[PDB]
Amino acid sequence: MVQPINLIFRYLQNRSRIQVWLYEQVNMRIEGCIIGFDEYMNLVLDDAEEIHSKTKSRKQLGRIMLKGDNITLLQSV
Amino acid sequence: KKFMDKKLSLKLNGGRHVQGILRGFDPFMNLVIDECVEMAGQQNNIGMVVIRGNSIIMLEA
Amino acid sequence: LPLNPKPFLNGLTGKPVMVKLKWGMEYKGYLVSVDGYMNMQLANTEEYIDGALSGHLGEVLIRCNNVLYIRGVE
Amino acid sequence: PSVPPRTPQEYLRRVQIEAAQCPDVVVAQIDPKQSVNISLSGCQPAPEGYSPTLQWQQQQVAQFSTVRQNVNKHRSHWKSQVTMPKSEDEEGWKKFCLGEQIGFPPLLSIVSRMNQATVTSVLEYLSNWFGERDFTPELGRWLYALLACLEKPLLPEAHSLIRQLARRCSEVRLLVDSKDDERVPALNLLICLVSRYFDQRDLADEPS
Amino acid sequence: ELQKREEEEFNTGPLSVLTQSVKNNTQVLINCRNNKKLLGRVKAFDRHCNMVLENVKEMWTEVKPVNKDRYISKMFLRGDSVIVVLRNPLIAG
Amino acid sequence: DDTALIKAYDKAVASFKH
Amino acid sequence: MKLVRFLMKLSHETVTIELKNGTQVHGTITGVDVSMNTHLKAVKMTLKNREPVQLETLSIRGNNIRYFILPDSLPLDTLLV
Repeated sequence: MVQPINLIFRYLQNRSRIQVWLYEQVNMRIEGCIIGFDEYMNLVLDDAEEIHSKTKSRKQLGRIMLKGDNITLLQSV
Repeated sequence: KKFMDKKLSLKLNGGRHVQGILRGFDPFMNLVIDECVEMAGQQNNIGMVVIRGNSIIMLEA
Repeated sequence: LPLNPKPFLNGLTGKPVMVKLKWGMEYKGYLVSVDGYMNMQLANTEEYIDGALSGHLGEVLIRCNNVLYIRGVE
Repeated sequence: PSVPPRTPQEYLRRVQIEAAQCPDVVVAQIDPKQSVNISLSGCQPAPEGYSPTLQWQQQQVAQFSTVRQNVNKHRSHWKSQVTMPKSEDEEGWKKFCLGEQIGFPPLLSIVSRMNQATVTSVLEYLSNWFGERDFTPELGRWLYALLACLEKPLLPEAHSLIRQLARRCSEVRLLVDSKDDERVPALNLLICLVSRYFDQRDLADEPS
Repeated sequence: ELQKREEEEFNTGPLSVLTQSVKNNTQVLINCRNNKKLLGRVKAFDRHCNMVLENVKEMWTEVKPVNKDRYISKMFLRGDSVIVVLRNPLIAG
Repeated sequence: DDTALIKAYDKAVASFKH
Repeated sequence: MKLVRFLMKLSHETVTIELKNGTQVHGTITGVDVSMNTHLKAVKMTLKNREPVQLETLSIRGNNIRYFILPDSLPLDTLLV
């Protein structure tokens, strides 16, 4: 068993590209490479993209900070 | 909390559910899922992913 | 070379930023100030609902828990 | 120290130190036009000498409440004792309460049959009529009546509705030139219940 | 005594916006999650933006869309319900 | 008193003296 | 944690509460807890498309509240201490 933080940490070491499932919002996901975070799970996120649903469209954000409260789910890409 | 490496199906808020096998869990009740797939509409896989304690209305096997 | 959220956040102050809320409205303005909990204060604030400029609000305070993400702009 | 960290705890702990290393709150001084939010009007102050005394206004409220205390006490009996238009038939209602036949006063045997949504609906209709016609005693009675039948706590929309009504009353008050004008007593009264009784004290006539 | 810092943090930093209203008896405009707007004076507040307000106008439009409002003498607003807060809003009849 | 409202009203309107 | 200290002083005050669903709830406070959960008695609930509801009592979650409408007579400056 690997407590998730290890998995988040891993994503930071590899500097993996990830997708985030937003709590309040189902029509949209965020995608970016993770370059920092903290105990609230706030994420600094590089080269980031809003992916919208149905519409198959991707909006360039650049470097953003994502709040931790918004996160339902994290995957890799 | 005895469920481990036993396949699970999950319902997250906003009406979305997913199925995968538990590989881990944290005190915060946020847990790691493997070989998961998101079941729309046919579904598809997301490999290993993390999930918040909240956002998980129900969880069944 | 890891950039972490507070330092990054303090980094944005005094510059144009675009802030997006967990409800889909978003605000563009100058990040006048910020604090421990990451509430934020914006000046010369703009309104863009569903991508449409909706209003000019001048100086505005944003409760943190509302924020989805914040990003820099030029 | 200078070696990357290997476990999150270390990373989380390493970050925290960094955080303290950061000023908690910052304030960027900057160097140098906004939309307007339209807000509905207050009430129109009464022409001098027409504003009612508080004691009157207080006495009326206290009285009004009793009336609602009884109307509610005997709703069921009256409920079962003149085809009452559909809820959404504005015109039909308008004709009904007011007439061009002549109108159907607001008896306890008719109002009591009236459900909340409808009461609200009718006021509207009556208000709309009001804006576009002269206030008549028949109006007053109906408006007063329905107000009698409104049950707190009021929905926000209801609140707005009665407010617009008050604002119109005040507006019509301006046209008047003698205290002997019939409208005045009624208009003041209406702007008293909705101002005092229904808690919209921003609309009230605090005299002098 | 350390708590003292809290108030210095309120005099500047983004909560200043509210402490303005409390200090000067100014009105603010709050966008609310009811999808309505509240225009009032702040009597008190905490770090969550829970608030005590005075003389509040609840404003909204509805429908083509008409403006509606309603008045509220005294109010306890949960911070949760708050989205943004305008300092020195601009309002007009 | 199936018209105790109509009455109450009149009573109020007439209760105005100034 | 000091605005919520104020709510708790409001027993026996009757108020109206907007719920998040928009329901207006009028009643008398029996007690408020430290997470804003409110127990009322003598309750009247106003619903969008449904007549009202009387209830002897009702208790409400702090996180279902939009705000409290307080009695106008309420003396604030006193209670803010």
